[PDB]
Amino acid sequence: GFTPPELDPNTPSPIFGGSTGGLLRKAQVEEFYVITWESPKEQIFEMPTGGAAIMREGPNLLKLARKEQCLALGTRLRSKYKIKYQFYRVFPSGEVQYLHPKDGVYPEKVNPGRQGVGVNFRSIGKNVSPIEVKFTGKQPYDL
Amino acid sequence: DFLVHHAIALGLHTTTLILVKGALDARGSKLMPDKKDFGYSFPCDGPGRGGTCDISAWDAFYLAVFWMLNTIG
Amino acid sequence: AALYTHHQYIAGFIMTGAFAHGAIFFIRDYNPEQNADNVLARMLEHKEAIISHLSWASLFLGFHTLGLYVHND
Amino acid sequence: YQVVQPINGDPFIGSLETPVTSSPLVAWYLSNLPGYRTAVNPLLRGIEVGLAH
Amino acid sequence: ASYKVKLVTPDGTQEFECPSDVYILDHAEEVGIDLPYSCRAGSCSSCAGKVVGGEVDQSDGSFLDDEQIEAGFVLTCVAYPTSDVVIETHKEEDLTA
Amino acid sequence: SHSVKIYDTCIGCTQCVRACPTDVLEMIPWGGCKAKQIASAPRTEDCVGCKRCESACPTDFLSVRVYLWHETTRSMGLAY
Amino acid sequence: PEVKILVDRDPIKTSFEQWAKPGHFSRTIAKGPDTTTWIWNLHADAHDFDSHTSDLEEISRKVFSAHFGQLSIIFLWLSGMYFHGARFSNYEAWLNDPTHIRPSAQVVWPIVGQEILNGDVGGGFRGIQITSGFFQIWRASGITSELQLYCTAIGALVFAALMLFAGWFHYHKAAPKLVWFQDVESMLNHHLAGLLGLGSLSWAGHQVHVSLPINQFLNAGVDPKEIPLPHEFILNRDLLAQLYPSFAEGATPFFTLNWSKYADFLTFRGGLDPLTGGLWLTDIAHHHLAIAILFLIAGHMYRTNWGIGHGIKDILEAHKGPFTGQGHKGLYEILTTSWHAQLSINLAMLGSLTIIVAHHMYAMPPYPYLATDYGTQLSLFTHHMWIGGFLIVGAAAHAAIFMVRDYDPTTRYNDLLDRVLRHRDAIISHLNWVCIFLGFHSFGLYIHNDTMSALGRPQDMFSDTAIQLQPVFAQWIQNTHALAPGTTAPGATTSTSLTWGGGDLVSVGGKVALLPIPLGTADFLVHHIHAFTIHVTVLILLKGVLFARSSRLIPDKANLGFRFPCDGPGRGGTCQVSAWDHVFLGLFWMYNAISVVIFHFSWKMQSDVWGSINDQGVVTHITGGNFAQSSITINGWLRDFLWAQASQVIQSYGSSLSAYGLFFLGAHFVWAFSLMFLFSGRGYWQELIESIVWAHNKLKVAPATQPRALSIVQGRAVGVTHYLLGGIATTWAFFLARIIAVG
Amino acid sequence: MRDLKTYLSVAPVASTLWFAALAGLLIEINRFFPDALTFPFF
Amino acid sequence: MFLISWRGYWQELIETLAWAHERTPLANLIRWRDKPVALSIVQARLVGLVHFSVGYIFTYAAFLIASTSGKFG
Ligand code: CLA
Ligand code: CLA
Ligand code: CLA
Ligand code: CLA
Ligand code: CLA
Ligand SMILES: CC1=C(/C=C/C(C)=C/C=C/C(C)=C/C=C/C=C(C)/C=C/C=C(C)/C=C/C2=C(C)CCCC2(C)C)C(C)(C)CCC1
Ligand code: SF4
Ligand code: SF4
Ligand code: FES
Repeated sequence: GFTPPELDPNTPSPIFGGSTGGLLRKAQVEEFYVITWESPKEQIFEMPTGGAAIMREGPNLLKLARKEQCLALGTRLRSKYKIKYQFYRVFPSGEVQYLHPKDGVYPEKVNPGRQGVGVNFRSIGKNVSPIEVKFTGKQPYDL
Repeated sequence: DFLVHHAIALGLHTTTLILVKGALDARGSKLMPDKKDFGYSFPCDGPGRGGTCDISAWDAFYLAVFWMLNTIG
Repeated sequence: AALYTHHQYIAGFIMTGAFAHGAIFFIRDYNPEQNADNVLARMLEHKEAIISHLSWASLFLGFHTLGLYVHND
Repeated sequence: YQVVQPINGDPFIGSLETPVTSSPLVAWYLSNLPGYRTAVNPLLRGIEVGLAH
Repeated sequence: ASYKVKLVTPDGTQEFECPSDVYILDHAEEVGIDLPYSCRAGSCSSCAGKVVGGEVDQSDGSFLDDEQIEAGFVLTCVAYPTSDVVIETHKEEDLTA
Repeated sequence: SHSVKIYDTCIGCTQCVRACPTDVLEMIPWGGCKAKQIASAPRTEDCVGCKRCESACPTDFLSVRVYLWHETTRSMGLAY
Repeated sequence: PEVKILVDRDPIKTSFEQWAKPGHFSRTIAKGPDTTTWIWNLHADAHDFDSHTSDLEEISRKVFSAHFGQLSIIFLWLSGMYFHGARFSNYEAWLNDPTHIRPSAQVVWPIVGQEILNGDVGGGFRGIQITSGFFQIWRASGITSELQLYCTAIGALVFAALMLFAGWFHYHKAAPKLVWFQDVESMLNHHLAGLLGLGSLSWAGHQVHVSLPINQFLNAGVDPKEIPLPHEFILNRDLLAQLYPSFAEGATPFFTLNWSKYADFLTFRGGLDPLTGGLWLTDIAHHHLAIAILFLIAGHMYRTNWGIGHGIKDILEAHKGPFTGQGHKGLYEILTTSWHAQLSINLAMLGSLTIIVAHHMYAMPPYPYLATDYGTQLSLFTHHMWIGGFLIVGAAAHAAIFMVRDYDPTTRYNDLLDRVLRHRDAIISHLNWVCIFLGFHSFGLYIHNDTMSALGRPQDMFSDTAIQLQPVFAQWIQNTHALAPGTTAPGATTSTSLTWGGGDLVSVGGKVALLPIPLGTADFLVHHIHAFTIHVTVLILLKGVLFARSSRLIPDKANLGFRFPCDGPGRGGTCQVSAWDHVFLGLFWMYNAISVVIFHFSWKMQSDVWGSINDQGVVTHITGGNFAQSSITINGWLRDFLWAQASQVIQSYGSSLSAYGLFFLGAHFVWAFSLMFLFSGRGYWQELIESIVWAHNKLKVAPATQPRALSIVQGRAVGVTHYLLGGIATTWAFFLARIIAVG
Repeated sequence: MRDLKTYLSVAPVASTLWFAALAGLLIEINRFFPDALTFPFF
Repeated sequence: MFLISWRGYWQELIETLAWAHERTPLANLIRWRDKPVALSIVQARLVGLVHFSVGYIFTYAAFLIASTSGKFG
């Protein structure tokens, strides 16, 4: 069921000159993200944190401090260029966790192997009044 | 005295307009029909549907305190 | 002078609080079906008339009080 | 020839290497301060620091 | 007025009658050659097509690139067929790129 | 963690999914509409509370709702 | 490669088709409107040409003809000024006696009792005293009759017509194409040498033949109607030979290179004319001559068609070093394909220039009878300060627009821009620290002084008598300037100004034109306040520019566009995270900075320079040196400056200065009114308009264009514009009423 | 001409002409019957 | 300030301040324990309202008591 690709260190990363928008202490102590793509040729692309970098012909692996920054770079790579990307989340443990695209197909394309999470079978106008859930820990929408 | 008493009347009416509008619109309006399940005080409902800055009832109170200060002034 | 101003400012803050807690009630503790068609629900259901007329009264007072003051000036 | 380099050559850590940040004498000086005397008992570093302050 | 509308489609190519004041997609449903749709309000790619001949009114358009209007693409749900135009169906992704 | 809910008025347009910055939403099979699709929110622990998804919902009222809730460092979008 | 005129014939046919259609340029607008928001958008994007299309050629053609339209408007304004000076003025009476008659070139019609504004300005005339300083310009140009003013007004009218026609022509009949605009070498060659070089040479030619002799005659005391007409000075030359003997040789000195034989009317005196209180005209003529020579040579630097010259690309890409990589390589391609880059550069430079102009004009008064016309001086300084500030803020606005819309490292890559984008965080952090430090050590000194004075401890205060903070550098510099003439500028007799020193007070008609300005502790404090405010507004604007494309907060800020409300209340709340919002603040801080600057100027001038001279040489100033001791605490500003100076405007009612009192109060009102837009949000207003719409619908009187509350950005725009209008207008009324009553 | 008639009836121009006419009327009225605090005819 | 300037501006300023603190010698030896964040939206509206009203009350009380106390009549 779509064994996710395993992160391959020794994959080169784009030619960058350095920036003050890179990683910080949060990447040291809690987590950071890593995105990979494959680059038909060596080109210039705008970095989601600073200026411009040069993606190498062949595997490109970039480490960002925010998942949102990764998805932004992924969107730019995917529609301005035509490049398929995947990103992971790395903990200070040395664990990696394949993040996107979760089940091999982009989420804008329906896949028959996904379950419904957080779906309510009613229209939004049929939530109970807050008075109905007073003094119980539940929220009227979580129902 | 006449002119300033009518200034007072305007102050009272506008403050009560703000507060009553905040109270009667607390459970929801046409711009946000499901306001009641968001609580009494919240930021806004994002920039969609034209923008919903200061849509709480807390925001109505917040706006009415200015008019209260002005009228008591 | 101090006593008068003190008590008037305190009264203004108290009035604003009364209306704020009216709104908080309407959000948190109001039950529509238990209040079916009584005075509270019927207040809620013609809120547009109340708000529009409060706005008319305040517009009239403001327009004319400011206009008379500016004419005199 | 270029003077400003990424930190330790890693261009994805949020900092740079410049003259004020990383030139020989300024590195030696900063390292020779009680605060950055890592292998020294903390009490004596506190003494030196406290006396100067 | 009611100019004939031609639509290439994986089902084939059919001809239907519909007045210039109405969307091609709306009268298509009245005849019965099924087409895709979702929002029905001109703000999505679902009902996308492109044209072979003629051109449709771009007045009923929104949420489109400042080019999708003149590069060929169009929305069946929000479009008035000013002539005997020939259009494509099931054209979302080669529009989605 | 903010809480995102999807209601059955969803027409499965998928504009909201294509709008979210953090890949919280998804498209899943269904049978209640003509697209046989509906939006799911399996990863709300990454939701920043941006509510771009609500501005992309063409239904009235909305079919995708974001209720801001307890904040995390993921929820606050903090890089430090 | 070579440069030529390249045109297109009849690109757009003049027609009334699109006038009937509202927002033809915007596809969405053209169709029509569903709500009230459509009307606001129509105006907000009328002149944003680079978004109506994507063709650079069309953008630049539109820009060219819009410039023509603006020039026409300016000419119409000038002709109106000249005509009002010709017909509804007391310019001739003022010309007979300058330092008793008050200049005024506007009368009002007696409709509702407003004729009280027709005050006694002297000269058998009743009108509204003007502060434009136009009378001084006309006197310095040699204009003695109102026939000359009439001729000038009509000439400017036909020039406005010509400009309007040229605007129509260069857009609808003969519109240039892109390669014509993208030629900047020849454009610079012509603007340096042709517009500024020939312009200033032509003006020096005017002053040599018209202003010099006519002003000589006027200063000799001749009745203005007994003066020869200017053309006589050209026909009969011995008329000039009498005033200026070395007009006898007549241009043979210019070719023998015996230029010293011209030392008569081409001087290097410096200082002021003790009779008129302005600069020597024989100095201004020499100045413009030298300026002309300099610009005429300078407009020959860039290569256009004949090999000689400089390629701007070569000059740019020759400059690079070890700190900046390949700097300046690729800027020529950036500055010739994006109008916003050029616009922001030019706006920054023009604002800087306007403020330099204000300073130099207050310090070295160029026009006769200008220095002792205190109202004109104050108004000119204040007006130019405001204009400069606004332009400088617009510079930042358009730098941000460039960064968002036109910056592209894929096709147009520059190194320096990239490096600054790469260490923007260090830049902004250090600017932040400087703002904080400067704010603590300038305003904190004022707070310390206020509490030291309120605790009955004046010895502990930061003042001239307790704890001196003397600006030793400024004092040293101005003493160096005072000693300059004869020591290190041997060809000058007087120092370039009288604020430097040397004594030599100059007065005119019993009023003080100029005297040495002393710098004490209060000057130190207020100068550091100035530095602080400038640094903070620079911080806001630079932070807006550097972080316009992306940040650590929202990673794709450019996709949201240059101007937008927010991206939801996520990540904690992203209210005003856009570049446009940064410009909105900068305007607030620019207002603060310029306000403090003009207050400083006005108080210091009314306290240490202006005033009335007397028979012994005893100078009583407007305020007896109350700036040196009272300006060091905020209570002094509130009491001695605002409360004291404010009394003039409050008592204006019942006199001819009543309009200033009215504008004082009205500006207070509109300023307070702005706060309704600046403190609230559009959600409350949409919800209120909902019930108002209900009230209308109940009576079949609801409109079809659905009324919406303003956009979030529009509400901020209405709030900031009203705020600025209110504040600037109340300061305007206060200044004018005060300086016209006490001046 | 037809289009000029149209443009001259667009909202801003229609309203400026209307308000200029109204201003002229009120100005002349108060120029003939000035300083009027009441209605003194009947 | 809290009423005109909004959260986004301040949040980004705070984040660059955080960078600056983490990057400097002799002071990165000290670490905060809560990540500094700009005030909330509702929190900022509250703080601004509190400042506004406190300033209001204090300046008017000063003026009233000083102007009546000065003349004592
Ligand atoms: C001096 C500042 C000021 C002024 C004049 C107003 C005025 C007004 N406020 Mg407001 N308000 C203010 C400050 C101010 N507010 C502040 C600081 C806040 C806190 C944020 C609020 C919050 C607030 C709220 C929440 C509400 C109001 C409302 C109102 C309206 C009340 C109705 C009325 O009185 O009739 C009119 C009074 C006037 C003073 C209007 C006079 C302006 C005249 C018409 C100008 C005439 C134009 C003239 C022909 C020339 C124009 C110039 C030209 C360039 C166009 C009124 C227009 C209430 C409302 O909407 O009423 C329904 C409302 O709900 N205010
Ligand atoms: C009930 C109150 C009231 C009324 C009815 C009036 C009425 C009047 N006032 Mg008054 N005023 C009032 C109160 C009032 N005022 C108060 C309270 C004050 C104290 C602040 C004043 C102070 C005041 C002053 C100082 C003046 C007036 C003037 C006037 C008169 C003309 C105003 C004018 O013509 O504008 C301006 C008209 C023009 C500028 C004409 C221009 C025509 C248009 C705009 C031309 C546009 C076309 C152009 C070609 C476009 C360019 C395009 C280009 C590219 C081709 C008018 C009868 C003026 C006057 O008396 O005239 C001498 C005047 O000077 N008032
Ligand atoms: C000696 C030649 C010369 C002169 C005097 C000027 C003068 C001027 N240029 Mg221009 N320009 C020139 C050559 C020249 N240019 C060349 C060679 C190019 C490139 C091919 C350009 C391209 C250019 C552009 C793109 C723009 C200007 C602009 C301007 C105006 C700037 C605004 C100003 O300062 O107002 C000062 C006002 C005056 C000096 C009033 C006098 C106006 C006189 C009559 C102008 C006549 C000079 C003109 C070149 C005559 C040739 C046309 C002829 C066939 C009739 C100004 C009038 C700006 C503009 O167009 O404004 C509308 C602007 O956008 N110029
Ligand atoms: C040579 C100077 C210059 C030029 C050519 C431009 C040109 C442009 N600017 Mg700009 N700007 C400038 C200076 C300049 N600016 C300065 C000095 C500032 C600082 C304030 C700004 C700040 C600025 C901002 C913030 C923005 C622009 C924008 C724009 C673009 C669209 C403008 C527009 O159509 O809006 C329409 C014009 C109006 C709606 C006019 C508004 C009326 C004003 C606010 C009232 C003025 C009151 C008046 C003086 C007195 C009161 C009158 C009343 C009482 C009757 C356009 C290309 C906009 C853009 O998006 O760029 C792409 C944008 O948002 N500019
Ligand atoms: C750093 C903020 C700052 C700023 C923006 C200004 C700005 C200004 N000063 Mg000033 N000044 C400053 C600090 C500053 N000063 C300090 C710290 C002192 C010593 C107490 C002075 C003493 C001073 C005098 C005596 C005079 C001025 C004057 C002036 C004005 C003319 C320019 C000038 O002569 O400056 C000159 C500034 C300097 C020579 C010192 C600059 C600071 C240097 C570059 C190092 C920065 C110090 C830093 C804060 C501490 C060390 C860094 C640390 C991290 C290791 C001008 C507006 C003149 C004036 O008042 O005009 C009317 C005047 O005569 N200043
Ligand atoms: C005896 C006498 C008389 C009479 C009098 C009278 C008749 C009285 C009165 C009065 C009145 C008549 C008063 C009142 C007031 C009121 C108010 C002030 C109100 C209020 C309300 C509120 C505030 C509300 C709240 C709320 C809400 C909002 C909603 C929910 C519910 C609640 C309730 C919570 C006279 C003088 C003639 C003569 C002498 C003797
Ligand atoms: S700008 Fe308004 S709508 Fe947007 S996040 Fe802030 S309060 Fe909410
Ligand atoms: S709040 Fe933002 S991140 Fe969360 S689901 Fe909506 S658009 Fe996506
Ligand atoms: S079905 Fe969405 S635009 Fe047609």
